[PDB]
Amino acid sequence: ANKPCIICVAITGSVPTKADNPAVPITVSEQVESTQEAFEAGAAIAHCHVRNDDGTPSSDPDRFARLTEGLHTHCPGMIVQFSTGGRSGAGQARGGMLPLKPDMASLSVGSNNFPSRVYENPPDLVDWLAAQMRSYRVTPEIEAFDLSHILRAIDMHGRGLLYGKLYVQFVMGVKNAMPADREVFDFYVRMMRTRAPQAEWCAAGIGANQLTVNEWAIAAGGHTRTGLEDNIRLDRQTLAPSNAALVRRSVELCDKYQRPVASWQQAREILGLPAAARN
Amino acid sequence: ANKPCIICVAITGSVPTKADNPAVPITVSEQVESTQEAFEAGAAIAHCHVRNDDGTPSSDPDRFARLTEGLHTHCPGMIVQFSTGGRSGAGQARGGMLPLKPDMASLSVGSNNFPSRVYENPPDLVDWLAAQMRSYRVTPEIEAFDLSHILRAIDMHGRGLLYGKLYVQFVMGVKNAMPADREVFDFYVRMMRTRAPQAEWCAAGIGANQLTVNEWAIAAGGHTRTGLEDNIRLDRQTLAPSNAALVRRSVELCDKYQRPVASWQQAREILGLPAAARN
Ligand SMILES: [Cl-]
Ligand SMILES: [Cl-]
Ligand SMILES: [Cl-]
Ligand SMILES: [Cl-]
Ligand SMILES: [Zn+2]
Ligand SMILES: [Zn+2]
Ligand SMILES: [Zn+2]
Ligand SMILES: [Zn+2]
Repeated sequence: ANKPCIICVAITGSVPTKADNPAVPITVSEQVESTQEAFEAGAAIAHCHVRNDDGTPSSDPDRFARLTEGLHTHCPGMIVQFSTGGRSGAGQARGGMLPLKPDMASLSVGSNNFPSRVYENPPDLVDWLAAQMRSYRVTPEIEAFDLSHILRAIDMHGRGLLYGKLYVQFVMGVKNAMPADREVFDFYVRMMRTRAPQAEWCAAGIGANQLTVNEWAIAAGGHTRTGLEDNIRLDRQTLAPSNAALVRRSVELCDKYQRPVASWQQAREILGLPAAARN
Repeated sequence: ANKPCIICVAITGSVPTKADNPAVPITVSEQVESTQEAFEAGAAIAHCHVRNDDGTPSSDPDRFARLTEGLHTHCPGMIVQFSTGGRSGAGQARGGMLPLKPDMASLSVGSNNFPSRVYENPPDLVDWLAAQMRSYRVTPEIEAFDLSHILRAIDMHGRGLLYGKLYVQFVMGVKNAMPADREVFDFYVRMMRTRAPQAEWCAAGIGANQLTVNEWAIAAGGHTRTGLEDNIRLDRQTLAPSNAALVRRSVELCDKYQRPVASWQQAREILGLPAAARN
């Protein structure tokens, strides 16, 4: 394509533990180190959650602040994207980190099932989170778990609800949500190209679908995500030894399709972000 | 097509009240009368909720039993479909009417947003409701509020989770869910035709989209739903005077597209139901 490809690394998430894979970074220091390697390997965006030291989920703003400072000092220029995840926190707590003014924050605009629960995003919460992102000038990345979420995001964006330039992530392979289905993927891409041609998109696959969805996205001209949050293995059994190892796989696919890996500067420009991180 | 078209009437729902439109049937007697007229007008399936006398939502099995007896005596042969709706009840209460052995029951297999809330269908509840429908030999009608729900239903059906023959309803126009979008509709139809060619489908539109979605479904060879549950008006302002009036609109569209209105006998055969109601 020669079009640069933005690789996002989803470093930790809310679910995986060191019992699942010893490579999962849990503490801030672990996260900074893991993220730096990933940055070096080609990731331009860090998609961040925080944890308690024991690995349990957290939404604590002070932990986000600590992580951010580490990323700003060790990964200068890298785009810092905070989760507002529903497995990491509940209600308005899910937006308590927003006043820190990250570059970006992931945002669900719909609800859907998850492996063991409803992933709840009530309309009032969606609207509140979106308003906070307008206030603090935080560009959302929309985490679209189903088709109507893509359409909703497009409508919202046109209506001014979503700060900045529209960036939609197709999340595929989550149990009880949307599987990694190639025909659906192509329809998703069609919706973006036809209904939101000025917007950007990416795609993320879970588990064994991570690498496959990377390939789909990269070959189709979009952007993509990888990392331990989404997948802890290299095949049916083999554990992935780092976030960076997963990034390198994505990089190889960029090479295969003759697309440069977007630098953090390119990624900022593509996504309509400030040229330098705030704060 | 000359293919018969099954018209379902959604008589009451959980939301509309007599304050919204005086034609909404609330009590069992009202419901039987309204349903009979609709039956006479061409509806083969009654999609039923029950209410307290004051119009508030209910899941009471005894009220379902009463309604069923009325429909069996006044609308003999008509297919009786019970709601397991999340606005009418919570948790396993949403399946408490199933032991009455209706012909069918509506079932959500995913979650999604609604006008003012998350429409919660946790995976454990979906699985429980499905198991109850297997036990009691109640054929589900899948209420698909988004694309992944259609795919999930197809997968479930192939795996034996869904009793009887697969029947999927595309529900379009619910605020914060999936809008009535023609391109999505055509994709939905493609999924059914290609992924589940032995299955049947229908489509239902909310509000001002009711008539439009009727036309889309009827012209495309599928089946459809109408009724006061889904829409209380005939245009921007004019109230619909009965469930039957809404059915007649659907019938006109069948005439337009040269499709006969399925008799209740045809509908039973198409949907793989017993030739006569149990009990
Ligand atoms: Cl879960
Ligand atoms: Cl490596
Ligand atoms: Cl609601
Ligand atoms: Cl009429
Ligand atoms: Zn995340
Ligand atoms: Zn800083
Ligand atoms: Zn209903
Ligand atoms: Zn009976």
